[PDB]
Amino acid sequence: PNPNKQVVELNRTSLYWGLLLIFVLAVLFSSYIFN
Amino acid sequence: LVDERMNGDGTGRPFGVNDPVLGWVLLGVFGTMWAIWFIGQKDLGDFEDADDGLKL
Amino acid sequence: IGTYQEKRTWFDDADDWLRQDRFVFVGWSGLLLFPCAYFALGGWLTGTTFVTSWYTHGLATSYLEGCNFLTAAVSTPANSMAHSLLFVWGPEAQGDFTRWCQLGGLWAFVALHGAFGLIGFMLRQFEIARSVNLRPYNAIAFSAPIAVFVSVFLIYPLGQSGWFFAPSFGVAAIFRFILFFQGFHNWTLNPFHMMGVAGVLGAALLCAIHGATVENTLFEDGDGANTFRAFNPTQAEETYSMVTANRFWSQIFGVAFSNKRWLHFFMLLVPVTGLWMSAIGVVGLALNLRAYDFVSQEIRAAEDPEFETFYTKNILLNEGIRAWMAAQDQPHERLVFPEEVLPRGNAL
Amino acid sequence: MLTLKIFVYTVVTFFVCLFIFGFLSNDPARNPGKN
Amino acid sequence: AWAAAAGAAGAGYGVYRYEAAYGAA
Amino acid sequence: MEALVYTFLLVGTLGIIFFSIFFRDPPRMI
Amino acid sequence: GRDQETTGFAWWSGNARLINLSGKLLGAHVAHAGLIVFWAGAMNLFEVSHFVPEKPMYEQGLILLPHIATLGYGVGPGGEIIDTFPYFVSGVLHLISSAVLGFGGVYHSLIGPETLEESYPFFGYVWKDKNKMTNILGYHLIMLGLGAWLLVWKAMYFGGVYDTWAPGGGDVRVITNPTTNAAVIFGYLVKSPFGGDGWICSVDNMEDIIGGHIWIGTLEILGGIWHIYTTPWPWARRAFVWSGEAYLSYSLGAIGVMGFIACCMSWFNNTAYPSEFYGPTGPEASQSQAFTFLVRDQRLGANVASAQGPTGLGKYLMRSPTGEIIFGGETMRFWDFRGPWLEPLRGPNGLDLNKLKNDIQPWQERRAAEYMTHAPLGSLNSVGGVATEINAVNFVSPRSWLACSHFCLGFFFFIGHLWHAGRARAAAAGFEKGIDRFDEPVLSMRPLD
Amino acid sequence: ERPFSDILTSIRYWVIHSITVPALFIAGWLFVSTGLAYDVFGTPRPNEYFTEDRQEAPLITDRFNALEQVKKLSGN
Amino acid sequence: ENSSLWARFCEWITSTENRLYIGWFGVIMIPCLLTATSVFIIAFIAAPPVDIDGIREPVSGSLLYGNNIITGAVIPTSNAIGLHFYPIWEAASLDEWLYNGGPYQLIVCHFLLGVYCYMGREWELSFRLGMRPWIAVAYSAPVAAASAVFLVYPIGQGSFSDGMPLGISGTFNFMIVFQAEHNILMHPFHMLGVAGVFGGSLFSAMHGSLVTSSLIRETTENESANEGYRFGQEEETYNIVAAHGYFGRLIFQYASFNNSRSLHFFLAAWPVIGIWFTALGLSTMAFNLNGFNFNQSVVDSQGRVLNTWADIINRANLGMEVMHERNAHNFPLDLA
Ligand SMILES: CCCCCCCCCCCCCCCCCC(=O)OC[C@H](CO[C@@H]1O[C@H](CO[C@H]2O[C@H](CO)[C@H](O)[C@H](O)[C@H]2O)[C@H](O)[C@H](O)[C@H]1O)OC(=O)CCCCCCCCCCCCCCCCC
Ligand code: CLA
Ligand code: CLA
Ligand code: CLA
Ligand code: CLA
Ligand SMILES: CCCCCCCCCCCCCCCC(=O)OC[C@H](CO[C@@H]1O[C@H](CS(=O)(=O)O)[C@@H](O)[C@H](O)[C@H]1O)OC(=O)CCCCCCCCCCCCCCC
Ligand SMILES: CC1=C(/C=C/C(C)=C/C=C/C(C)=C/C=C/C=C(C)/C=C/C=C(C)/C=C/C2=C(C)CCCC2(C)C)C(C)(C)CCC1
Ligand SMILES: CC1=C(/C=C/C(C)=C/C=C/C(C)=C/C=C/C=C(C)/C=C/C=C(C)/C=C/C2=C(C)CCCC2(C)C)C(C)(C)CCC1
Ligand SMILES: CC1=C(\C=C/C(C)=C/C=C/C(C)=C/C=C/C=C(C)/C=C/C=C(C)/C=C/C2=C(C)CCCC2(C)C)C(C)(C)CCC1
Ligand code: OEX
Ligand SMILES: [Cl-]
Ligand SMILES: [Cl-]
Ligand SMILES: [Fe+2]
Repeated sequence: PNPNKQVVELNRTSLYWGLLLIFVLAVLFSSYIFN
Repeated sequence: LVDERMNGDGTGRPFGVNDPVLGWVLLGVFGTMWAIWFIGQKDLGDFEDADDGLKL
Repeated sequence: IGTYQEKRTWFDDADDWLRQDRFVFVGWSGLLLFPCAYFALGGWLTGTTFVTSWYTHGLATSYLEGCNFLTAAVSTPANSMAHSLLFVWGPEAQGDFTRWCQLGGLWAFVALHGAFGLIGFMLRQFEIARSVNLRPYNAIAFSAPIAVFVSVFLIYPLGQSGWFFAPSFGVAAIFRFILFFQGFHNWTLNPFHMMGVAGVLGAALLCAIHGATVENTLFEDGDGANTFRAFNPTQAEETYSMVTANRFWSQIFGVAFSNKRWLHFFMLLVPVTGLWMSAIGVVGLALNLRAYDFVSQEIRAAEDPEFETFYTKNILLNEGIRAWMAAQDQPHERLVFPEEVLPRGNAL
Repeated sequence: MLTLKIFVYTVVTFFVCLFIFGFLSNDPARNPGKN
Repeated sequence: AWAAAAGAAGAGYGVYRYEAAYGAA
Repeated sequence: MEALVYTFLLVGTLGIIFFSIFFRDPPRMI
Repeated sequence: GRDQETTGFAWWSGNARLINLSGKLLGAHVAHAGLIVFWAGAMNLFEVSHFVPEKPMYEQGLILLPHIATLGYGVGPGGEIIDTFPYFVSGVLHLISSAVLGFGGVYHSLIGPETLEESYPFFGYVWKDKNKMTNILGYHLIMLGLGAWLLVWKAMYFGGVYDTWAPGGGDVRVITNPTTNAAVIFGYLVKSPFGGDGWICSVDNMEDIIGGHIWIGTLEILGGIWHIYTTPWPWARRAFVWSGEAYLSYSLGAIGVMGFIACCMSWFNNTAYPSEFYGPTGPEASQSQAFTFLVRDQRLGANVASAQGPTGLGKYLMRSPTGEIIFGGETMRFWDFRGPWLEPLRGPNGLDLNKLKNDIQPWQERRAAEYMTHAPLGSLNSVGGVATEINAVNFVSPRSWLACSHFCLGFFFFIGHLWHAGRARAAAAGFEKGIDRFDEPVLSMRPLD
Repeated sequence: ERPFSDILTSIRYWVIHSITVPALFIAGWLFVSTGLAYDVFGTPRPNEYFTEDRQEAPLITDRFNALEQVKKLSGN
Repeated sequence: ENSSLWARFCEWITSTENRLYIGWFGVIMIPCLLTATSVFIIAFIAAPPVDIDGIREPVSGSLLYGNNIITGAVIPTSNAIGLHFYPIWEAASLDEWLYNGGPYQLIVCHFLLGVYCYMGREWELSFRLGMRPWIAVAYSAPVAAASAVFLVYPIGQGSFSDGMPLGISGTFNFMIVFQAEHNILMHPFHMLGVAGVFGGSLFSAMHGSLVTSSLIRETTENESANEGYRFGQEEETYNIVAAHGYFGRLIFQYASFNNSRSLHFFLAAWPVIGIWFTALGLSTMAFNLNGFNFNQSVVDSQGRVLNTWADIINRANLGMEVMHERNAHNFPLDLA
């Protein structure tokens, strides 16, 4: 019965920013990771 | 010679045509679509009097 | 005061005079900003005008020498001073002002008072936002110019062999530090600068678009052709159609902002994330942890004499920058290159 | 190659004549603002 | 309507039509 | 092999662009 | 004068106050046309005063004197300047005419009537009157048409113009046979703009230039008479905006292309812009270098045909991608360069190396060596080499100033097109002041657009 | 009080700033034209860059003994 | 019905109810920028190597020829072609087109003709939505800078091989070679362009933070503050007086913009004018005007050269130009 219970929300525009961010970083950095 | 070219790289041809069918492409496609615009000109307004544009 | 009513000490008599709504706000931070920022600007304008760089660098950098605005600078100390702070009471200068200027100690005068000036300016805008009772986002954005300044002017030379390889405070002097990082660090290729470009050059896009989207979706709130007159900052309604602005870009670019608060935070976010990433790359270059080489394309281009990319062209251009400037860029090395040992293409 | 050139000149002049006769087909009246 | 200097006569109200509620411009 | 990984990261980025336009969360007015 | 609240225009857009003020707008243009003639008088006499005869015309930073030299006033064979007094008369006749244009420009701006509609009905105009606008358009085409016949009369009858392609070297040549063939004249216009064509920047002789101005002179006299006696047809009512800012934006997009054309005209062409007066072109100086070291090394005992470069293509002579024997090096890109010093060495099958091993003339290597040290690269403070060059000479080519100024002016006037054509189309539609806030047209559209 | 436009238009501003402002410009003119700027800041005059000992650029090359070395590099 | 075939096509092209607006500029833009997009992706992945320099050494730029995302590029056209027009049908084989840099000139011709029409339909939808027009004037500044690198600088230098390569590391080569030949850093129009993107990044963070720091309390601390704005609400979600009255105490009171409409004009005009200059600066150096050359400017008595920082830039400049295009030059002056 913790009164400090919260929920996380993530709308689809934040999904589209998040998925883009980890693919663009994978487009960027993996050229260096595969070297 | 060795291969086959079109040989028009620096020849300065009018609209870049060298087979006469290319000029009829230019007139056919312009003429087909001038005619579609001309027949469809009855839906664009009859701007017949003198003060009949988008003016200010 | 404090809802318990103590008697005011001399602090409260000093706090209300500093936090006074006069013409220029001093505040408590102004005891740190205004002495330091006046001496960074005063040190830069004196050093570019009068102070030589003939001993630290072997090259003239003042207006009194013959330089103009582009080529004059307050140049870094020699590589023989290592990371010496070059206090005028220091072991190198030893009280003499006219030799402290010749030893390049006026560089570290500007760099240290500029560094504590940036602390004084960032504390200024915490202090004003607590007076005005706003949110502190103007200061948090200024963490990124402090992230750039500390990582380039302070953190980078501390990892190198001295304050020599710091940027000198000038126009053409920044430009060689820029050309130093291409030739030596291959700093365009570093993916932290790539995130730094996309932040800086993407905030310039957001500045130009949000400025033009607002200015072209304005409501007709006036009669005349000057649309700047049809505004009062105490109005409760938006001055431009956000709904028209959304439908415009959702059909031009396909994706538009629908939230005005997310837009202006995204304008906040892009230049700050861009500069913090680029500051990490200069931290990496302080240790010479470069993103210099793709080793899989160096092994191939050395085992195949016809494999040329624009990458291997860039590696050859950096060899040109390194050998042709370092007889004059690094005079402490005292390296003489005979003209037949420097790299050279055909007929140039 | 000439078959490709005839095709591109049919294609490009199709879209250029859409452009030209589109603005001749009463573009300035396609405003929402009435006078 | 007072017919401003590029044609395009003004649609009724003057400059900053919220002066009645806000008082300035 | 890595070129297969490169194109998958480029196709995957162009996939998110396609979904962010044609399957965006639509802005509800009022 | 006039203020803001009586117009709705601030001080920074106050020439827009005199849109519907016909007389004030007339004095605005006549005083501005005074400035164009005043600059052309003042900068001419500035260039006459600073002309030094023991230096080339292109070395001295002269951009207006090569235009009067191209007409053939005061030039000799080979581009030698005979006298400078014909350049002085052109400077004074503009500097005196600028006071006359300056007077009536100041007159109609201050004393003359604000709108000349009710008192002077011939000069009066409303912007929406499509007859009167074509009437004024027809008057000025006849002025442009008769102005184009001044170049034809000066080339055919009044002493001739400078032909840099003349037999015996370049001098002033009366153009007795201008080319009036429509297949040749209208063949430049439909030519591609790319390499080997250069749209109308490759016009290679003065007979096409003068014969082309016969065509542009007659068509503008005929097209002026056409617009005086006609009104725009109903399809033209349907396509255009009929405001004064629209007519400006139509002129701004037309003149911004013309700035781009004269940018590439002065950079590439060396017939209407002779190299004796304007200096070598970009292609001319790069081809002059390969010609200079080809003559330098034939005399030092080397077969320049059989000489293989470090890449294997040929150090001095290589083959064009269409099969012409051209100069080797990075100047393979400028192989379609033609020059009056180079074309005597060129046969059908490209350059003729039999003609080029035996019949290099001493005047050709004089001139090509001049063009190599006057390449159109410089600096902004007029240094005169590559960016890696010390302060030795004082040179930026006029072609480098004429192209760079007129790309920038051509770029901004395309921006001025996009400004005013967007505004005049929107101001005629009614929403140039903003969204109406009562009927916002997005609010009457279906969402999920 | 005094909002930056009743100062610049006041004549008492210009009965001060037409005397102190030119005498401060001349004070800057004479700080350099009397050669004192070359002495205070230690910038070398155009006849002081190269002594007879060296004909090259100076090099400080010593940390704790730089104070008397730059006296020897300058030629004093 | 009464409406013809062409009239129902015009009401569909100019329809504001399409998801992506087309317009009459979009009947040019869409088949242009789908042509250049399709041939970019195929040539970035699978194009065979390209003789960029015209000296019959090919340069690889494709993922299938041993490149990654950074070093891959669509290589510019051959130097032997120059400014000549080289479509597919002017080649003998398709592989000769691929060898001579043919894909580059097809991308660049369709990309430039597509961004001129992207700018055209940003005007057009503004006119269809009842907007004021000049978002297109703001987009003319990246259009001019794209036009400078792919069209105008090749026109001035006389070859599309001097155009910008279509890739990441190919761009970097284009910048480094540019600074050796033209000294772009010492050019004032590039200096103004840097002031436009450093100012435009300052002002994006400045205007972006003052609005964020003036948000009216609408939500709790358990939900983002971006929830406090509703799309389509007519009230104004932040305090402009508190934002203006904060930047007023930060430096000066009359150094701020109390007018939010005047604020957003300056917010648009600082990057756009700055990029307008660096697009022209690149286009003036296209004609070899070049950057300031202060080399051997400071000279002491007895006529001897004192170096400056510009002389050190020259040592970095002439290191690149003795190494760029290292086999092209048979002659000592890089006039091309
Ligand atoms: C190497 C070569 C390369 C090619 C050549 C390249 C260069 C070509 C440049 C040529 C010049 C082009 C200029 C064209 C201007 C068109 C302007 C226009 O919008 O023009 C608009 C006007 C409109 O005219 C008016 O249009 C009106 C429309 O009426 C309609 O609507 C009315 C109400 O509005 C009434 O209801 C009426 O009953 C109804 O009919 C009226 O009919 C008027 O009578 C009529 O005068 O058109 C007109 O004046 C006539 C327009 C000019 C003639 C067009 C000919 C097109 C080509 C024909 C050949 C085709 C060949 C096909 C080959 C097939 C095999 C392959
Ligand atoms: C080529 C430049 C040019 C020209 C020809 C004009 C012309 C004009 N402007 Mg514009 N203007 C310009 C640039 C120009 N302007 C610029 C750059 C700005 C922005 C600062 C403006 C801002 C502006 C505003 C805000 C307004 C005008 C107005 C006017 C008109 C009335 C002038 C008047 O009453 O002044 C009276 C001023 C004077 C008499 C001062 C003396 C100036 C004289 C003319 C100088 C002549 C010197 C010359 C050497 C004389 C030679 C004489 C000859 C015999 C040799 C006039 C037609 C007004 C308008 O629209 O009218 C309805 C108006 O309200 N202008
Ligand atoms: C547009 C056509 C044009 C062209 C091609 C030239 C070309 C030339 N001129 Mg001429 N000139 C022109 C217009 C032109 N000028 C005009 C309009 C004037 C009247 C002012 C003159 C007056 C003039 C004189 C008096 C002299 C020349 C000289 C020269 C030569 C060298 C110029 C130089 O070093 O510039 C250096 C480069 C610049 C000054 C850059 C100009 C950039 C401008 C200032 C825009 C800057 C942007 C800025 C942000 C906008 C400002 C406004 C903003 C603050 C609000 C060169 C042949 C000289 C010469 O050779 O004489 C024989 C010479 O003595 N010109
Ligand atoms: C300053 C010059 C000028 C101006 C502004 C006008 C303005 C006008 N003219 Mg006039 N005209 C002029 C000179 C001028 N004219 C001259 C010199 C002639 C004699 C040749 C004519 C003969 C003339 C006739 C016979 C007619 C006009 C008409 C018109 C009107 C509409 C024109 C239009 O929409 O074209 C739009 C142009 C097109 C749709 C053609 C397509 C253009 C594309 C780009 C292809 C062009 C190919 C061509 C061969 C050029 C190739 C090179 C090019 C790429 C640079 C407008 C009022 C019409 C009108 O209403 O008048 C009563 C009309 O019927 N004009
Ligand atoms: C012959 C061309 C022409 C003509 C007649 C007009 C006429 C007009 N314009 Mg347009 N305009 C033009 C070209 C033209 N413009 C171009 C090329 C541009 C793009 C730059 C614009 C951009 C423009 C804007 C943005 C606006 C106008 C406006 C106006 C109106 C009032 C302008 C005024 O009072 O200026 C006042 C003059 C000034 C305030 C001084 C400006 C000086 C600038 C800083 C340049 C300084 C010169 C400098 C040496 C050039 C450096 C660049 C160089 C490197 C090339 C009037 C209808 C205004 C209007 O009411 O719209 C209808 C308006 O808001 N114009
Ligand atoms: C092939 C392209 C290139 C490959 C790219 C690979 C990487 C892709 C990364 C992005 C993945 C998707 C991110 C999240 C999308 C989202 O949440 O949409 C939300 C919308 C919800 O809208 C609502 O959906 C409702 C249906 S329902 O509620 O979902 O049942 C519907 O009724 C309503 O109209 C609608 O508004 O989803 C849909 O409309 C349909 C369901 C989408 C299912 C996910 C697809 C996963 C990708 C598979 C593609 C093939 C991969 C293998 C081959 C390469
Ligand atoms: C309206 C106005 C304006 C404008 C104005 C103008 C633009 C004017 C113009 C004017 C002009 C345009 C003028 C001119 C003049 C000229 C003159 C006055 C001349 C004279 C001449 C002479 C004097 C000569 C001499 C000589 C000789 C004979 C030879 C030798 C040399 C000499 C030089 C000596 C302004 C903007 C201000 C503003 C608003 C108002
Ligand atoms: C002198 C000379 C010459 C000649 C020339 C000529 C003869 C010219 C002419 C020219 C021409 C003859 C030109 C024309 C032009 C035209 C144009 C450029 C057009 C434009 C168009 C437009 C602009 C349109 C638009 C639109 C559309 C699209 C549709 C309709 C409507 C609108 C408006 C929308 C030569 C070269 C031989 C040589 C040198 C010198
Ligand atoms: C360092 C030092 C010191 C001393 C002193 C000082 C701190 C001083 C300051 C000083 C200063 C604080 C100075 C200032 C200066 C300024 C200037 C030098 C400015 C100039 C300006 C100009 C040159 C401008 C021009 C122009 C322009 C560009 C814009 C507007 C217009 C005109 C044209 C006018 C001390 C003891 C602390 C300690 C040791 C170190
Ligand atoms: O193309 Mn790309 O970079 Ca105008 O310089 Mn010569 O060419 Mn080439 O080398 Mn250096
Ligand atoms: Cl070469
Ligand atoms: Cl290279
Ligand atoms: Fe905003």
